[PDB]
Amino acid sequence: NLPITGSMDTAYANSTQEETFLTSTLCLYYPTEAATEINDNSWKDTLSQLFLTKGWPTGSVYFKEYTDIASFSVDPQLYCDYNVVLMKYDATLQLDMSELADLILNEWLCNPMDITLYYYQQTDEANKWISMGSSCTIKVCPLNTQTLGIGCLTTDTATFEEVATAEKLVITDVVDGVNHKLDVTTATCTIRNCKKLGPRENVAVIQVGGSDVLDITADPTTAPQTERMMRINWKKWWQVFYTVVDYVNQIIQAMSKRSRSLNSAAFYYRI
Amino acid sequence: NLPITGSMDTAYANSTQEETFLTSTLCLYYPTEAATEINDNSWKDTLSQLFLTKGWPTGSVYFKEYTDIASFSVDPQLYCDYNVVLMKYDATLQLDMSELADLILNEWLCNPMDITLYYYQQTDEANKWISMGSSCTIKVCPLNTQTLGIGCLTTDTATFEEVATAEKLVITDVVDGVNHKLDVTTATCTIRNCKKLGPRENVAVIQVGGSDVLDITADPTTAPQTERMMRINWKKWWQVFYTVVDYVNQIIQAMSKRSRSLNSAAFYYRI
Amino acid sequence: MDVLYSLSKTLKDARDKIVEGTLYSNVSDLIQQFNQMIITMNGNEFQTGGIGNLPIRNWNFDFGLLGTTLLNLDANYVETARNTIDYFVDFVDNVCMDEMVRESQRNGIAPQSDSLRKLSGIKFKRINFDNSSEYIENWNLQNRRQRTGFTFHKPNIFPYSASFTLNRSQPAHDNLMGTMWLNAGSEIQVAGFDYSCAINAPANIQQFEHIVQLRRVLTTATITLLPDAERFSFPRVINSADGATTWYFNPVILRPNNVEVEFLLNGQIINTYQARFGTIIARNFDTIRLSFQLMRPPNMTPAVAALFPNAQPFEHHATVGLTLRIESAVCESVLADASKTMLANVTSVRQEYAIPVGPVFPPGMNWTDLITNYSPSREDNLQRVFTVASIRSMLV
Amino acid sequence: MDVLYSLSKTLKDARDKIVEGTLYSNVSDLIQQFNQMIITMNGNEFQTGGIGNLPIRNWNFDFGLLGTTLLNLDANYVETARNTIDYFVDFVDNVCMDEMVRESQRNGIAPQSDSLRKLSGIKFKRINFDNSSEYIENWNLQNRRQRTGFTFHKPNIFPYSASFTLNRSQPAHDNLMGTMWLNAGSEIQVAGFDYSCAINAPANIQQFEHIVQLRRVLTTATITLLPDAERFSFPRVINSADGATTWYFNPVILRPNNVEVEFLLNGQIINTYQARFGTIIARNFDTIRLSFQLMRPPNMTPAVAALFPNAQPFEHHATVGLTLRIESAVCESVLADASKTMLANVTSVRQEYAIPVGPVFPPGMNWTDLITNYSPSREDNLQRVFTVASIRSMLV
Ligand SMILES: *[C@@H]1O[C@H](CO)[C@@H](O)[C@H](O)[C@H]1NC(C)=O
Ligand SMILES: *[C@@H]1O[C@H](CO)[C@@H](O)[C@H](O)[C@H]1NC(C)=O
Ligand SMILES: [Ca+2]
Ligand SMILES: [Ca+2]
Ligand SMILES: [Ca+2]
Ligand SMILES: [Ca+2]
Ligand SMILES: [Ca+2]
Ligand SMILES: [Ca+2]
Ligand SMILES: [Ca+2]
Ligand SMILES: [Ca+2]
Ligand SMILES: [Cl-]
Ligand SMILES: [Cl-]
Ligand SMILES: [Zn+2]
Ligand SMILES: [Zn+2]
Ligand SMILES: [Zn+2]
Repeated sequence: NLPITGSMDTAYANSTQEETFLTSTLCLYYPTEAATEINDNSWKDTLSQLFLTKGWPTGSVYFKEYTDIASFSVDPQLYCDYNVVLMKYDATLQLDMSELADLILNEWLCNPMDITLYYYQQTDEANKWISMGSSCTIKVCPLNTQTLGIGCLTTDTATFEEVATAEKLVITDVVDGVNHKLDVTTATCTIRNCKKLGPRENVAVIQVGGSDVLDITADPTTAPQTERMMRINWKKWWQVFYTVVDYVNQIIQAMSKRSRSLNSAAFYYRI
Repeated sequence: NLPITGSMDTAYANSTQEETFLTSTLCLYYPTEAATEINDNSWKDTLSQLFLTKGWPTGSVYFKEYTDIASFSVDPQLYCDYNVVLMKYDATLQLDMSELADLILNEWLCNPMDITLYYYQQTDEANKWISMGSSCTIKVCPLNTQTLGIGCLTTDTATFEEVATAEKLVITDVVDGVNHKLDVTTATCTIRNCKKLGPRENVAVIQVGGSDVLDITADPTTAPQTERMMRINWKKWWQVFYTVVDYVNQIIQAMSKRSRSLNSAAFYYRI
Repeated sequence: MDVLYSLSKTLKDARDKIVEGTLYSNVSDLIQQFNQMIITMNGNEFQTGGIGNLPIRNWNFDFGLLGTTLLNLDANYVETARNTIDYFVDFVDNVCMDEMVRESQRNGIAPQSDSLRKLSGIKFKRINFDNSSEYIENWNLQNRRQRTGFTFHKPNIFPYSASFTLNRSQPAHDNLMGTMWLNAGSEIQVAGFDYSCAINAPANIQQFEHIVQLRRVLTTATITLLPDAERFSFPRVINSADGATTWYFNPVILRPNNVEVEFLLNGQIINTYQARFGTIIARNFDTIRLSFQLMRPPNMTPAVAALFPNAQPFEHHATVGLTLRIESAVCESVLADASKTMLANVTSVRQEYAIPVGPVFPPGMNWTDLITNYSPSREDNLQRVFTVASIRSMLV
Repeated sequence: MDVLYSLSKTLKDARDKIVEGTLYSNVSDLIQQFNQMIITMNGNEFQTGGIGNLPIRNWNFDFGLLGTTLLNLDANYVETARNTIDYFVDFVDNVCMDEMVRESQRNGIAPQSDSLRKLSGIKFKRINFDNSSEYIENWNLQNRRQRTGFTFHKPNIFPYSASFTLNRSQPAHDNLMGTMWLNAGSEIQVAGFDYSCAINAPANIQQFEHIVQLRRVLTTATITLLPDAERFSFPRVINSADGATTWYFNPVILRPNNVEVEFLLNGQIINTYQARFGTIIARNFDTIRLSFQLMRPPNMTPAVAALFPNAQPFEHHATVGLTLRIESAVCESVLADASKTMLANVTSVRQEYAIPVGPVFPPGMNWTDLITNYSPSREDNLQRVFTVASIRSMLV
């Protein structure tokens, strides 16, 4: 990172939309019920051809399917330079979808949490505990200066304070500056101590139906809707995919390249 | 591609090896027999830890296995920023080794061929016909200026001249400027008209045992033996992998970033 | 130059003082000087023009002297004087125009037109008399190698530059820290912006700095400093540094903290003002250092607390601005300013006659280029042409 | 300068001609000039300043006239003359040193030291006599705005620059095409290299161009042009343009083909030379354009054909050179050159007394920096100091 000095009189460059479409890949994530309702084995090819009419080279648009929000939330792997997630809305899963957004609309620096040997605390507002798995039942027992417990007994997991049960993904926020004993089903869950670094620009979430319920910030005083959180009313999935294809330029405009230097192990779909 | 003007007094920058390892990744390709002889369920983990001792962050080094040279030759996909292919030497498969090395050590620009409809010719020495698949059997009938076969009959494919039989990968080099009728088992193998652009500087091939027999150029008068074509003697695979890990600095030194822009979106790892 | 100025001054005094009914005692010395000018100029041939579209003109001087026996001037005397005055004024105007359109690199201070070079001879020094104007006074001081001085109201010392620097930036341009400025004429508006409002700053303080180097040393400068930069206090879409994209700026203005304006000469602090606004004096300086701070308000009302969240998105971007305006100054070199018209005169004369671009000044006499690369040769040529322009302004 | 030069010339003539036993007829005019100098200088107080470590020196002149009335000069005459000449030579050397170490951004052609400013008065004009040296002759021509000419052997016209341009390149640096050059003093060595040896060129010909823009116009220049550039004909490891990495150069020299040397003035072709080597004449130019070609040999013996394969790897890289040496030339401005000592004298005087860096010259009188930005102010100051140095060298 170095200072960047620019003149306010500099001329605008031509549109780079065509160049980025030519030299980037687009990943579309949709629920399996979308494929069920569409009921066509060539719809991938049709959407690819329509995107080609929009400008994307053949094969640059990758279509990925997930069973549901809960299953998709188990360590989601986003591959393309631009990722669009068509997330179905359910009034009963308002938190879960929000959690999913909070995991894919932001960059996270995570480290392992071996709770059996250590008692953990959250140092600042950015620190959270992200637990992912098939079944994540997390119980919390805040401790005292002698590491014994407040309203809870370290030995008796029954007296612990229940913060999650049977979850595929949960973001846990406890009071900062307090050590907690954690009881999680490590067999079917992995919990990580994570710091949110900032927005993840290459991931957009389009909520299919419902209202604005997403809250990607644990702070109760803020519920900010970034440009990457879209919401469309729907009755047919073909219309949903057609509006995604037609306004692809608008969707990408709301997104930017990731720009983060990572250290993790995830595959990517790049050109 | 703009001219680069430089001064012969510019101070050298420090070593970029550390940051390169922190920001790149290494794909090591080995045969199945390597894992068979090693006979350990976590040799990948210990190799990764040794690489970390050598500098590469955890999850950066990828290990890919192939049955043998012939199977690996069928459309090999190279993912990491740096690729090292451990190719075992078989005295009876010299041409197959040369063909694999030619395919993965060089950059090729390929287009499809319709051998059923149109005749084909090779424009220049950089033009070849690469055919790959489960089984490639290619026969060639050179034509004269009246599109009549020479020593072969266009109608009768038995009179054709056999240049490949049951091959999984073969590079066909016919006389340039002559149109040929091609009989290829298109039901089990695809032939593509390709042009050699230049070297693939991110792929090194380590020939395990044997002598220098690789020939990545169709010219009889050249057997380059570039710096990316190493050869080692072996009795045990663990020693081979230890040599690879210890001298990974030299191996990466012999390789450079790909530097070629691809118009095709494929799957890669990039940190 | 001194001879040309003396010709112009004699002609101006003749126009002003040779009037009907005035006592000859009011003009006796002036009439003597005028007759001396006639005597010196008589029998001399001059040629002006021949450059650009300025026409070639030939000047012959064969004139009779003015009378000296009158008690009060009458109409006949005034008309007789006015014929010669008109011819001489036309000659002086043409000489000034011919000199204003020429330039040299090595010896740009010396006369360029053949007419002025001829007038620089010894025999013409008889015409020389009172040199009282500021520009001719400075010309004579420079020729004697004495200290020179020009007073400028709102000196045009800063070349136009509307730029910015981003000390913290991302491709999406949503968490930006930096400073944007306009330097124009005698005005410097600077504004340091933090999108995060220095929430993550060490002491909840963000330090902003702006160094402006003056191409000439300014002395006895009166400056007005104000704590806001209105130019950068409204929302705007700004191009990127490379021009590839554009970003959004949505200022919310907070008072600047720990304001410190330093006026430096050769890197040494000559003047310093901390948390001082209004009129200040910079006695001698060539560089200005404006260092200010954005301090996060420790206590916020619910609306203010709503403006600035703990993390992104940052929709309201904290901004602290400074405005610096040099109202008057003194410089040893010639500069364009708001009150004078020498730059306008020289540019007008060059434009009207389509003078081809010379090897010294920028095309079209553009001031931003001239002051950006204000080299000693350019200073010499500019002083020469400005003095000629003032001499011409005495008459035309 | 003319008075100082005349003092130095009179002293040098006195030292050379006032010798024991010589006829007075051999020195009569010299004795008259020397007595005129004594009379003019008598009673005048001079001070050479204390700039840097140069000592403050005070000079008083009270000397008797050199005698007449000798048929042949005797030992007493020569002793008295030697005493007076020694004092005068010390004074002149100190004045020259004091002038050599000073500079001004504006009016840098005028005298800077107080002693030379005093010598520029009218009363000392009597000392002035024969001005025959090249530097004083050109000084007088410059004073009168006449054409100036300095003849240089191996003129120091090209600032040091060892650079390269890669027209075709890639991160591996195994297939490169471009040019590398050294421009130093009066020498230009250039070499166009192709790693592919123009295997894929339109006609197996690769065109290389090198443009050297001289910062001063050279006239009547004799230039040796040689086919090969020995500086770029051996294996090298060369840093990348940004310094990130180093690439390998392994030249195999082919003769340059279709050599074309154009000497240009103001973008106009003054001289052209095709396939010409040896001595050539560039009569008036300020730019040099060398256009050469690498032509792939149509016929290659087996050893040659082994070095240039159809495709990569290219282990032997085909290079075509060109050497261009300006043996002598004429320039209207002062320049350093192999034969003269003006730059060396000025630099030595500045270094000896630890003169602080001024606002005109680069630190240490670095010639590369001086001639890279050879501005008119720099030209005036450099001509002044070089003329003073040449005056001093007549005696010291
Ligand atoms: C940009 O667009 C303009 C207008 O169509 C065109 O003339 C120009 O070539 C384009 N490219 C660049 C690099 O300006
Ligand atoms: C480069 O190496 C030098 C010497 O080892 C060291 O002082 C310096 O900090 C390093 N980094 C840079 C950016 O120069
Ligand atoms: Ca959940
Ligand atoms: Ca409890
Ligand atoms: Ca917390
Ligand atoms: Ca919230
Ligand atoms: Ca094969
Ligand atoms: Ca046959
Ligand atoms: Ca062929
Ligand atoms: Ca070969
Ligand atoms: Cl005003
Ligand atoms: Cl020599
Ligand atoms: Zn920017
Ligand atoms: Zn010599
Ligand atoms: Zn390079």
